[PDB]
Amino acid sequence: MRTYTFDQVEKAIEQLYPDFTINTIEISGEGNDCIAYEINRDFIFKFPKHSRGSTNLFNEVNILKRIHNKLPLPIPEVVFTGMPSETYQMSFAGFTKIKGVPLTPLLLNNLPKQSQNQAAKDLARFLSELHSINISGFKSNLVLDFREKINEDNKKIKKLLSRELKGPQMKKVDDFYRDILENEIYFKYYPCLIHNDFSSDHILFDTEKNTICGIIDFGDAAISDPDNDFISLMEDDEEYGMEFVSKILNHYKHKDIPTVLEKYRMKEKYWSFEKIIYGKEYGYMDWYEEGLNEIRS
Ligand SMILES: OCc1c[nH]c2ncccc12
Repeated sequence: MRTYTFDQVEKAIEQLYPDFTINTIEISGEGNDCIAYEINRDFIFKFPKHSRGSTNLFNEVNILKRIHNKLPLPIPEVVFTGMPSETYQMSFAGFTKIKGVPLTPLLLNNLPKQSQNQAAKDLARFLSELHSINISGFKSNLVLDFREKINEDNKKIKKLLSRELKGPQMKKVDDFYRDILENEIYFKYYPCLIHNDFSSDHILFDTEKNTICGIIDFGDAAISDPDNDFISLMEDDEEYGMEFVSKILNHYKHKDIPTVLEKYRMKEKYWSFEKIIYGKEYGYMDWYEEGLNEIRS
């Protein structure tokens, strides 16, 4: 992990933008890839914390320019970009701030029932449109192969868990990667452009109008299975949960909800392995062990 001071952020922007003057800056938020800074109250700059984040910033920037003005909800416009530096593909990026507040589960369920059905229509229409974006022009770079991803993870996990479990416990992991690979329900879909982190914190809301007013955070945007954008909403408590997602699925006119449920089920179990992989990637030894712990069951 790398760090920035406010002055490092200022002078990093002024190098590439010698006329742009910063009057106010504060930290808007921080996630696993970038720290967000709010500058002159109308712009959000992400600065990457590591080479992986930088590449997700590169891809976000690429995807937003490319889908500019084609979706039925507002999204960030890229107004500033940095450049490669050492082991970062994109040193930073600055987007217009979309106004509003996260559409939390609490905020959503505190809403009159008609505003809830509204919001669920606005989400299906957004996804209906995001998922019918023609992808012929995207580099195959950006097309997530789920087969390869699984085999990539499997080898990393085989390497990692050889130091952490014996024969019997390891068989359970062996069995789980074999079952997934040999079930075509995970690989036989119609790829499209997906947001790929579509959850309550990236759905902005306007309490004065009481309607969704923005989608943010496309850093994970890629070509892939569109069901992923429903699965990321379904977790109860942490997310909207089944009933609300089901309304979205029906405004979208999904013809196979049971298969959405079956990919949520698989993605729920799989989460243990991501925590192990990313836990030992960054240095997050509190999730390496929480991943490790669930797996011994
Ligand atoms: O993901 C960064 C970002 C770009 N535009 C935004 N608008 C509001 C809140 C966050 C953002």
